[PDB]
Amino acid sequence: MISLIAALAVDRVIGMENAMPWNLPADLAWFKRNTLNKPVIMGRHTWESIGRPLPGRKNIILSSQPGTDDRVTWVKSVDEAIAACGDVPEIMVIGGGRVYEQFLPKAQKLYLTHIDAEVEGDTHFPDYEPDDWESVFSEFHDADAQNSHSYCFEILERR
Amino acid sequence: QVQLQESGGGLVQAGASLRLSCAASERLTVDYAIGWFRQAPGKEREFVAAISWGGGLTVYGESVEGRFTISRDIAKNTMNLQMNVLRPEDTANYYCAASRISYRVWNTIPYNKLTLWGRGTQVTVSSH
Ligand SMILES: Nc1nc(=O)c2nc(CNc3ccc(C(=O)N[C@@H](CCC(=O)O)C(=O)O)cc3)cnc2[nH]1
Repeated sequence: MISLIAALAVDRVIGMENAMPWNLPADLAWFKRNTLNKPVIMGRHTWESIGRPLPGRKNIILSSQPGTDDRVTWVKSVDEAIAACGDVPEIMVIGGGRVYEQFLPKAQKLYLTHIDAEVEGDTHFPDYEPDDWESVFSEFHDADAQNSHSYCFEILERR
Repeated sequence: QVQLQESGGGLVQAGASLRLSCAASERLTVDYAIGWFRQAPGKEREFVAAISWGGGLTVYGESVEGRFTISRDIAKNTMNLQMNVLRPEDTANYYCAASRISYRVWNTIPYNKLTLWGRGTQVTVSSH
């Protein structure tokens, strides 16, 4: 099964860590918890942002251009990316925008963090059609000393 | 490529302050971070401070936390490092860098993974 995991500001705005105004160590912990020991598929800008492989996960980078780092697996198409994951219970797609758009129709699960922040940006999480999904988990947290904004973890499953 | 141009280095006494600046020749995009590393004679280069260009969020090396403050101005396309309560062991060549690597990772990333670098500015702090 294929899942997407993303952090969304108001109006579904998303972006690279350097672009976004929030600091949410609790969300990073949520991301790690839900991706550890699973393959992760990301686009090239997301790879450039993390700077090194995510530990404890098979790192697969989807790009039309040749790889430039032999520490990770490079693929040129959605089908190649899925094949590179082999036989696993769950594949985690970790963005960014174009990658989310390419995998959404194949996905059966979404892990979303809804952040209470208004952010200017051109990149958005794809319009998922809410009535096609069932909300199976929701957990709200206020901002605190460590976390800059309030946020809500949600898991949705495709009907 | 975009050039990183450093200024502000000099010689001051222990306990003084000094302000370094790094101006990028072309406007940075929101996905970049910009920051400082330093290298003292005979020592390995080490991380000092970084700020995300879009978010304006900061991180510091353990040896300068509390004493140094990094900031950036979007309009002037410049970043500044205000260095206070300087110590002799802060003496080094200071280098500005920029990269798409998340600012949060700069305290542990190998410095050569950053592809944009200034040429270095000397900071000397003397107890004499
Ligand atoms: N809920 C959610 N939050 C995110 O921040 C997120 N980020 C991406 C893409 N960018 C990133 C950036 C950094 C790390 C990261 O550093 N993860 C660490 C945890 C924190 C740390 O140790 O530095 C990890 O091991 O997972 C992961 C994804 C994709 N989906 C997301 N989904």
